[PDB]
Amino acid sequence: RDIAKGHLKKVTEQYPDDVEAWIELAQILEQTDIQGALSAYGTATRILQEKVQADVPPEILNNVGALHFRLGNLGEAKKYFLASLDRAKAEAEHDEHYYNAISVTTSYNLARLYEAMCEFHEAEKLYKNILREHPNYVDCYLRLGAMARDKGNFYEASDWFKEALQINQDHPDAWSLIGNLHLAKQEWGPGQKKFERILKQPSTQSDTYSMLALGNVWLQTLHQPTRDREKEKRHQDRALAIYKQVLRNDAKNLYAANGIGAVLAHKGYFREARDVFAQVREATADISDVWLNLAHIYVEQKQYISAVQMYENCLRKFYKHQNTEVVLYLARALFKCGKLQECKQTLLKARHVAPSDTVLMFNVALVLQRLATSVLKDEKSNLKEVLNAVKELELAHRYFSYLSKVGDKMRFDLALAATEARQCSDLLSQAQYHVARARKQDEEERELRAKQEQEKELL
Amino acid sequence: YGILFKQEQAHDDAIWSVAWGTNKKENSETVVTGSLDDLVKVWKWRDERLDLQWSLEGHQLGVVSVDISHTLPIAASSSLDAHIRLWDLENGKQIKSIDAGPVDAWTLAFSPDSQYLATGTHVGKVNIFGVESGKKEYSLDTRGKFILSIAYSPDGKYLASGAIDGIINIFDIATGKLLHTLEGHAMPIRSLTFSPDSQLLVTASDDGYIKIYDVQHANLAGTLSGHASWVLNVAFCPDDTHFVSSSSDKSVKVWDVGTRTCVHTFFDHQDQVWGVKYNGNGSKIVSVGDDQEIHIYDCP
Amino acid sequence: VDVTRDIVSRERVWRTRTTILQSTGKNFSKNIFAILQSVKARE
Amino acid sequence: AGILFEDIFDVKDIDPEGKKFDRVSRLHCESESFKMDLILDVNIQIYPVDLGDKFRLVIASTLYEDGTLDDGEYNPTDDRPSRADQFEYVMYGKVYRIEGDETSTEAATRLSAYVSYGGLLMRLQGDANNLHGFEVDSRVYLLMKKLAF
Repeated sequence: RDIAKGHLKKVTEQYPDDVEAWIELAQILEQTDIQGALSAYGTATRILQEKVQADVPPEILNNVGALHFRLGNLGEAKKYFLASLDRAKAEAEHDEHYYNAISVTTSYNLARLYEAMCEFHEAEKLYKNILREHPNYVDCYLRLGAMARDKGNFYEASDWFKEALQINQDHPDAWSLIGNLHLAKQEWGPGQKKFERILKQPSTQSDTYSMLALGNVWLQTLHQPTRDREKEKRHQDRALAIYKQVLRNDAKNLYAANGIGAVLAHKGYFREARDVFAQVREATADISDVWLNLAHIYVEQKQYISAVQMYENCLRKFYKHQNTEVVLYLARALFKCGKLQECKQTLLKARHVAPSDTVLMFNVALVLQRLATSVLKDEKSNLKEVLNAVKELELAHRYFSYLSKVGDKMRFDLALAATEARQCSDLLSQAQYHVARARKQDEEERELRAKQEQEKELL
Repeated sequence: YGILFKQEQAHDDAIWSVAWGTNKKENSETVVTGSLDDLVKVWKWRDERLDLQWSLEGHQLGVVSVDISHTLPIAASSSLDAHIRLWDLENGKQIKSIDAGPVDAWTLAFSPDSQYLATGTHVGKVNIFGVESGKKEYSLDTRGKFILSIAYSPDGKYLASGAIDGIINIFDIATGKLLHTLEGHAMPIRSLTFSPDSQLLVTASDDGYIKIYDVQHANLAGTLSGHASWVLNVAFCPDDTHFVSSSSDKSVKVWDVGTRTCVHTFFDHQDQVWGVKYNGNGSKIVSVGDDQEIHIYDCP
Repeated sequence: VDVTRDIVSRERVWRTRTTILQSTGKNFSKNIFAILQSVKARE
Repeated sequence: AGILFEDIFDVKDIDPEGKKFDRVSRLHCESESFKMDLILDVNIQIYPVDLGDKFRLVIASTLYEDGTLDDGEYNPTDDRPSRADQFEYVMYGKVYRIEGDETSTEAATRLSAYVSYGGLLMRLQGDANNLHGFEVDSRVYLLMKKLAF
């Protein structure tokens, strides 16, 4: 490609009546910066009208619209695709160049765009129009399942993906999508190894995708209290071997180092996890996983100042606003004033979208208790706050009574709420003691204002 | 089709719901909003301007739902504090506080007759409390996961319920019995409302599709592609010609109830919109959200 | 049918699954495996 | 540690008011994460920079990893580890003004560190949260490295 680029740089300056030179310019720059190819097609579109009045072939408008499809010019790319379809339809005599295939690919990109233009009805219609004329096509039949998969992972998505594999078992994309199906329900933890090892035959080898799927599914087995049984150490070693193997054959793969940092953090090297995660961050930090793995290291070293922002940024994406896992990771060792009262605000924001989780209902009570003990033990503070703390403690006690009746828990029984009840009892006693102090401060301020008013009367 | 009023910093904390009147009983001119700052602000939309009339407090936790009685100028506000407090827009005072304990308190549902108040229950049932009683009159025995949305029909003939897994439960407020169970969604239903004629039922699930079903024969009237994020709030135009849709992507699309086409879209909100509601005539479209800015959208 | 070979032979796939895995830059394992072995030597 | 600030930036405009000198130019750069302004002045002659280039600016109170707080004097004959080994442009200055949007009642929310590297000025304007390590009359470094990306 370097010699071709140099040759294009030579043909660009001079003008020996260049017509297709810019076409070759853009054909290489599609992998590189997407604006160079757009510029080349922009100039190539107008260079085809001086020799004769010949309409632009649909293949160039189609490719420029494809270039714009990745960009924010969704409407402009839509116009390009529609005009390409119009032009390709006019090719009644270009049976050798197969205008039909050109229309098929243009419509494929157009349906991909409509699926991306918040219009899945038109995307379904267009992809079906491709199906009705060419059932031997895979990508349309695979995107249809993706569309049905948004509503749920048990609808026609799970059926179409397997029908697409059954028609082409040598399609790595379809088989990987098959493995992706089992990811919704992780009950297939150990058993997904088999279905992920179907196309691990040497003919398909080497495939980094499936190997990293194995590494992930092997990492998921971690975070268990059975490590002392020499079971999770072996799992760490196996996954580490997988990551080393995918590292030797591919040193530039970021996910291998991502997992290596994950396990090393699991090995207790957080001081040494930042260095490994640094290369992954510097390569491309716009992946949802790194913002959290790094925030874990920051929140581990008593740096919530550098962890809350990382959790906010991952939520800046247009997929949700209140995720449960991010907020769960948000409150780890928060004890400061701006990290308790506000922590309640974010906890309530999270529970608003799905209150059915027990961990939220337990953490809200814990932070309520922390504030109450933080205002009813060593304070001697404002009075209205002593009035509100008893209400907060009563709500916490009601949640203590309610949480005890729930059957299932966070893979750990909550029978240890008794100490919380005793804590709230002695907190009630301390509150009934400190309300008298509140009244004493009230009479103190009253006599202070009186002894100031007398001086003002003197003046 | 544009924006008339722009209330900057309408609240200290994010607004999760908005209530505006439709009748002439001193409700269409006053806007009641509920935010997470424990401020039940009674805004009076007087002189085509959003002016504050009352500032009601008392809720321990942030307001989750606000609605204005259809045949009555009073209002009420619920929260997750299990203390559903009734209010009055005639005096800015509290009528009562239904202690829907211990945690069993969700969005409100004013009856069209303004005599019953439906509230979701964590056990999956729908408790129907009395407005002037406060005691649990009768509970719908349709268990499951949880009630995420409850809506009363304008003329009081049906009642639907949004579950956590896309389960519409068509009840009968005329007899208190489950008639249909529409399960066309697998996503948690955020909110829903009845058509002004009680014939169409829009569902705001977390799939981005506005699947408008029918209530008379419990069938789907058409799948409408909504926004890219989750549709949070949805309301019908009082004259019954269009319906707005609030999503989680700073987009206020006004979809057509007849042609299933977006007739206009607003992008004035910097954050996600949580509440959208019409005026008494359907020209002004009030909106709230995490931006904490009340936008009044005029569509003549 | 010929429609299959008619499209896969003229199209161009600039990005696929594996492309997403490697960084667009040059980050070799010399600065990675070094620490990966140092951590193992201390243990 | 001594890392008083750490963040990636990108160049967006050079000498908007016309290049005054011949070896120094204004770099009206912007951040990528903390969203902070930057008016650094680098020696364009020895260390050329063009628009769109990104670099990892790190204001550090010392050049040693252990952080021994050097007195401040040119002592090239030194075998101790130095953080400058992985930076192509390092400077040494002394912050002289920390302006902010303070009021009579509520604390400031956005500060502005003004540091002078012996003549080369630099304003690190942004929020008042990450500028806690800057105090008037204190020595600091720059430690910037251009990113190949």
